[PDB]
Amino acid sequence: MARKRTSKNDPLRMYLNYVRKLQTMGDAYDESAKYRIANFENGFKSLHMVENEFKQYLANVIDEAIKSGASPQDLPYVNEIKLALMKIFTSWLKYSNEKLGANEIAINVAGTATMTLTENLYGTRVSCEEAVSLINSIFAVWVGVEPFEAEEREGACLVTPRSPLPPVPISSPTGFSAPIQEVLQAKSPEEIIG
Amino acid sequence: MARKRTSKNDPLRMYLNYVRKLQTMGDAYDESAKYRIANFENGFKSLHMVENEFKQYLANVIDEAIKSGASPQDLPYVNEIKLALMKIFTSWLKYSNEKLGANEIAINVAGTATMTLTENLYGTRVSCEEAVSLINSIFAVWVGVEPFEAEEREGACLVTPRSPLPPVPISSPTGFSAPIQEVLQAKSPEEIIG
Amino acid sequence: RRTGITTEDAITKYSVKAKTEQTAYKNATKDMVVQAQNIMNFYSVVNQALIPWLNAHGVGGNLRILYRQLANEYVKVLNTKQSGEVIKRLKIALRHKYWLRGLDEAMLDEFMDYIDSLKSTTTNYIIFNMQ
Amino acid sequence: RRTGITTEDAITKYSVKAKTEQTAYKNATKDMVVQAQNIMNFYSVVNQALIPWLNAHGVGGNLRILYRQLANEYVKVLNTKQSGEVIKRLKIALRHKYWLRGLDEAMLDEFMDYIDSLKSTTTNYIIFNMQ
Amino acid sequence: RRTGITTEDAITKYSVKAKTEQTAYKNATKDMVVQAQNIMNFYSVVNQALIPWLNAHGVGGNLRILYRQLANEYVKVLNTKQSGEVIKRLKIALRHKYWLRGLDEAMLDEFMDYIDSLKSTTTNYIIFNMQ
Repeated sequence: MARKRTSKNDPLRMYLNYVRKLQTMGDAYDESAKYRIANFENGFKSLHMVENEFKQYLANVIDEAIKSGASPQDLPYVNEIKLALMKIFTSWLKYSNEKLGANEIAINVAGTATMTLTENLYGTRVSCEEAVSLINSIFAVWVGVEPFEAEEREGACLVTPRSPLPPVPISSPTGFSAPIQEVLQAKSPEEIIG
Repeated sequence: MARKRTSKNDPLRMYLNYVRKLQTMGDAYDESAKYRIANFENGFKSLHMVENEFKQYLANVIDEAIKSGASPQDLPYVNEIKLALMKIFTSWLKYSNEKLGANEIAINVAGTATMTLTENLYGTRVSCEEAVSLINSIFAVWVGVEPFEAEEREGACLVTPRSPLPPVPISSPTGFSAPIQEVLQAKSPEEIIG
Repeated sequence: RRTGITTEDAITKYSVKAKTEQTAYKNATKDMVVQAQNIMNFYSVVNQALIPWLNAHGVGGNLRILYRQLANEYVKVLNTKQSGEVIKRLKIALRHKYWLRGLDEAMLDEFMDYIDSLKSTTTNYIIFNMQ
Repeated sequence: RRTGITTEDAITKYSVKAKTEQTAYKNATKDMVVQAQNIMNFYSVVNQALIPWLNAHGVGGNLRILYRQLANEYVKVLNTKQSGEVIKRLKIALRHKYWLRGLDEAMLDEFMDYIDSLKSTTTNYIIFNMQ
Repeated sequence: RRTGITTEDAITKYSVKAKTEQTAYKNATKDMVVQAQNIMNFYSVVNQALIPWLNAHGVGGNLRILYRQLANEYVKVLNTKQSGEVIKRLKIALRHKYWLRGLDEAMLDEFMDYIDSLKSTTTNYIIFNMQ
């Protein structure tokens, strides 16, 4: 980037600077490819690992609830309610992916929990208290905290934290991963680097 | 991919973005071929194995029912009723092919059972209770569960689960299968890899 | 043609047809240009009937898709040319199926009474015209 | 399409599509020129309603952004075509969320009573015109 | 976008964007020609109000700049569109800040009473004109 001098609130300057720099964006993207690809290479693994860990630990908690004698019509969690719980855990991935403190992660994930459990559990058979008990069970499996206390005090559901929350136990590495054919066909280590 | 920012429900933008990207789809398909072929190579085997296993176990259950003294006019199961039962088992292949939990597989297969046994057994001599007993017998052969309870409570047939359902006992491998001529004509293992 | 075919024959077909199937997709782009506005007709006639219902009956943001799953499957059954004598059965089938995926029946009775204003969508957009 | 896909397949897609995605961005510039004035419409209709409120109710310099976070999320919920029956719930949801990030409720009750003059922004700016 | 990014990624961006950022500055010259007269408007409306005050109240040569630091920061706060309800707080903030840098308060009370005749400066000088 921004002009970094003053706000100068004026929409026509915004659109005109955008139209001016459209003749340079189309080449800066082509230049940006060369580090774009490697940063996605070592950034997508965190998403895919946290989504598989959510699937696995949700399956374990639901099966331990079924072994207590409940019916599989009592607890659906099929397509969109799992998508809600993946929304809160992926926002936990984001605020852990920055170098934030514990309670700042806790209250940002509590805000995302408020928005998500407000939106998509009206009209679908699942009260908010059961969903928040499920979220506390999943965090008891991951890091063993159970941080969130909830209420249905108004027409929406509201989530507030009780204790600070640790970041995700997954490190995003700064690697430069090379293929096995490049390892085998090379003649020297410096040919792999250089 | 989608714009991933907002919905912005407007059909003319949909058709116009499609017309804009038709001049790139025709090359992205040609580029996609190189991994398309190998992923189909190791993905079609699961379909063909589950369809042969359905044919075999249906033949075994029907022959054990004939050995109890029934007539081959009592139980047709010729062309389209087998196609119905293959619909429910192929949807079981899909929801097992994702890393879903047990009861989520159970209720999605129960929903596909509801749709399929609603559609194509009105007007064809086979009541829904006999078909659901046959499905429970086939799952007793495969994994030994018998999960589905049914009813003809309304004009359609309705299937609901009683117990969680395990995924399919078939693993889809991430291979890179090479021909035997490439094995024999090569001079080194790295010539097969590289 | 038969049915019973080995695993190798289907893979042999799909692997050897790569050149012809991609040079057929290159012409299917030309065909898709005029036929692609069935997307526009479909989302026009679905949003024009569902945005006021979902928007004024109180359902949230992310459950609107599950309601779209129900309405879109009903519109598919419609525009495969299937009128009311099958619809009076597939409505209660879809009601039980999307009740089983966690919806509430106090929404479902009103929604199944609502979906009779959705109709068929797809038309043809290429005329022959020998001249 | 499925959901469950390995880590290698997505990386293989994103790595091999580089040439086609950049030569599609080169045409998306041409498309962005006429569509980019939704930025102008958005900041016009947001500043025209928030600059007097923030400016005369006494809030500082650097907290104006946190108030913009609230107002901008509300305008997103609006111009995804969602009327009052969801808004009467998302207002108290956003009130609790931005109370939780350290605001004061004596500002929030008046601000939530204020944001009903913000409406939808985005329109379409490309007509077909077969002639 | 996130925030938390390594030291190497930012340096990698700034080093590899050199060609595009200089060929964008070459067009920003053309844009700067018509927009650069905000400098003229700014120093006109600041000197026309400060040259008689500084010149007739008795302040020296080289302290005029420190008074310009105060007045220029006030004009920045103005032309970021911020009216009196924030100004009634930032005036005493700036009074304490430039008292802390060694000025005299017998000048500062009269000068803070004086700076209400400074107003916003920057305008836009490029019209669209589709014809």
